[PDB]
Amino acid sequence: QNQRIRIRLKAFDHRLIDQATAEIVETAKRTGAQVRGPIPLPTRKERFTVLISPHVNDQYEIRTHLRLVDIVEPTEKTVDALMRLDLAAGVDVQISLG
Amino acid sequence: APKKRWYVVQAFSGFEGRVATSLREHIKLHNMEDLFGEVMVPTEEVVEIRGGQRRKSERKFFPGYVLVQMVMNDASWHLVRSVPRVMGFIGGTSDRPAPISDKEVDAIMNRLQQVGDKPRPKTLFEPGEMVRVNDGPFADFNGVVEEVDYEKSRLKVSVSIFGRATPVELDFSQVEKA
Amino acid sequence: PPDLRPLVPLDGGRFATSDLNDLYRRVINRNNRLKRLLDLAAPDIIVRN
Amino acid sequence: AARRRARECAVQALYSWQLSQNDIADVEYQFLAEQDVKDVDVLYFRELLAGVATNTAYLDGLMKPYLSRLLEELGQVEKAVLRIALYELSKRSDVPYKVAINEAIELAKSFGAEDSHKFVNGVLDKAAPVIRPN
Amino acid sequence: KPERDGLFCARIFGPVKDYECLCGKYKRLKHRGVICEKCGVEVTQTKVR
Amino acid sequence: AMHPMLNIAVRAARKAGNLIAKNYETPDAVEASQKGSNDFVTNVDKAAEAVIIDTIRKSYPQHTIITEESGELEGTDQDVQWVIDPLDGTTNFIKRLPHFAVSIAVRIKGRTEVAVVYDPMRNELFTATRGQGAQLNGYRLRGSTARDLDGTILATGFPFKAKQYATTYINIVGKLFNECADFRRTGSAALDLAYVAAGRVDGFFEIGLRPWDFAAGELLVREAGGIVSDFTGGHNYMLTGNIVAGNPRVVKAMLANMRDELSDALK
Ligand SMILES: [Mg+2]
Ligand SMILES: [Zn+2]
Repeated sequence: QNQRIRIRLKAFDHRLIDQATAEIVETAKRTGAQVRGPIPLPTRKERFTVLISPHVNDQYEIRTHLRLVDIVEPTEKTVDALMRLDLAAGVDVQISLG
Repeated sequence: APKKRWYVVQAFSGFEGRVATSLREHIKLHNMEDLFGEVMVPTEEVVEIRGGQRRKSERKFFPGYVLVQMVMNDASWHLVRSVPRVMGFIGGTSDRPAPISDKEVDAIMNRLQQVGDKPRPKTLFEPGEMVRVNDGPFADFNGVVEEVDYEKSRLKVSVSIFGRATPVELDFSQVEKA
Repeated sequence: PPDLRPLVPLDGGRFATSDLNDLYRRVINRNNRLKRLLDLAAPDIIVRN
Repeated sequence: AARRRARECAVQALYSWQLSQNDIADVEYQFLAEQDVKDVDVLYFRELLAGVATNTAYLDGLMKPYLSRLLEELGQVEKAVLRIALYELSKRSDVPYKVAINEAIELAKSFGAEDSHKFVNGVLDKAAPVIRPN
Repeated sequence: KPERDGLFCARIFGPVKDYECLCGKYKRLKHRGVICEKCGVEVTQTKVR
Repeated sequence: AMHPMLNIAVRAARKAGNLIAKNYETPDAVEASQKGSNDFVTNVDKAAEAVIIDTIRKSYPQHTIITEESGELEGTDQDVQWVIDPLDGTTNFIKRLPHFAVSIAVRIKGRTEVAVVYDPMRNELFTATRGQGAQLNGYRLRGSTARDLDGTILATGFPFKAKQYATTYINIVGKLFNECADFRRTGSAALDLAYVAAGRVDGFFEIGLRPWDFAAGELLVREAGGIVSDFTGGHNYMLTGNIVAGNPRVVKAMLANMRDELSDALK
């Protein structure tokens, strides 16, 4: 079927990014899906600020990592295991299909 | 220096095209091109590649009527009323029609520039409606469009993958109802 | 209500289209058309007629 | 820009390689398919693909007793970056200690985990013996 | 089937069959009173039409 | 299917209600911050408001929003308005009384188009959209079946912020109590209107209501078979904050009953 099942993955954590990426590419290479590279684009600075009850009148810039992995073989069991096998929170999982 | 204004005449349900044809033909008949400037039937071309109607679709600004650049005179009046299938002169009192205003012409022509410039697929989408997916990767799943795009045209749509809802960039070509 | 103006079929796809349904079709068609014109820049004489 | 930084132009490949575990030729294939990179001399692209030869283990075997921590715990990004930086001087012999290590420290800042450079530099003091005629 | 937003729309008037949702999500007298969510029609006796 | 704007609004309302409920179990953090004459605006109201506005901006960065706190935040497409009360009956919340709701309504070209109110405590979600009706967690809402004043239950709010009319109001109250069955005083005009839509009260009336409170209920009762009006049958209510609503016959009886007692200030 269609090719560009391309998942970008932003986060501020690292090791769970590795866990999720490894699990995802596992599902890919196990379900017959021809996985492309994770290809982690350069880690980016991302601005925070303390938007809580502040100090009376604390990360503010973080290295958000980006894993831009691509899967080009959507079998049935691919989408099956994908929607089945879950991912940790704290990750931006804006994906693209095309 | 007789300036031919712009008038409107009622056509019928499904006759407008041949009405405009016959009008130009009768103009040529009486050779009265000087009295009849141009017969305008504005239309629209909404383009969708699938979903029944495919690769194009033809809408009109408003049916039942035809726009002319006639000049007012009883001769021209009967020349338009001596045609196969029309109603009277849409306007004020009959036998004394009301030419449409110039601002009307200008606005309608801006409309025509807009429509003919960009082929704009109508039956558009609204952020917040739910819709399924008829595409291989997400066959018969259903999520909600969180953002609609036109140039990119890739339907930012939140759907349920691996528990957590997430956006997806599937194109118009695979959307379900609405 | 839909009951009091029923659309009873025939042996085939032939339905007894009660006049009420047809008049309602006509008027609702005019209404939809007129509204669609109202949002679409409304040429004055046309919306009048 | 082109010659040296070439490394960090395709460490991705390495990463993806060390994650994909497929044919390195197809790895570079999909990588060059991903984008047209011009900050890399294609000879260094061939070097990076040559960076598969088994001495990879050996170069981490180079520091295998010279390790502050375990190997798998070193992230795949650090794994790949350090492995290719040592593939420069453990099997390829491209440049001396200072040059290649300035490379390995400067061209992992857009990939490290906010502290990677301190540990890679503290453990890479093994790069001094590997080219002792520094 | 009665067309949605039409002169016989079950959603706007009522279920065509007694205590039976239009989309077939309910066919039991118990579930009387809950609108559906696939066609969105109340489940009552057809008399309400 | 479903109405889109309705859907995004109900998502916003769900998030807001969950936030309010989560904060409801720590009364040591939410303080009493008064604004006018006994109209508290706690920080939790601000947080819920911000959450709702954020959730909306995702799907309509161009729609002008209205809020009792932030006044009127203009949008690049101001033909459609979003009226919000992140909390109704702030007093009922500060006393930790578990009866309140968040209200979100969307007007198009001035005419109200969709409305939702959400009570997190009882977990009730009154939705309403014009041309489709009103629903309570999946049940249609045809209001009270009352057709007189006997046996009728009248929900109401008191002008405890416009106390000058108190006597007047109380006056009419007495008159009403001579014909109705019993009163109800809950403290949240949105929820009272909702109850009118659910027939749980045979009618409702109030004086001195902000335009951003009934906007989520007036459409509710309208698509709930009921009707609203000013104290005289007109439509100046949207400016007078004087509402009377209920099923039509009861509204007629109430208006004919109240027209005499009414102080000509409200007329
Ligand atoms: Mg409020
Ligand atoms: Zn159904």
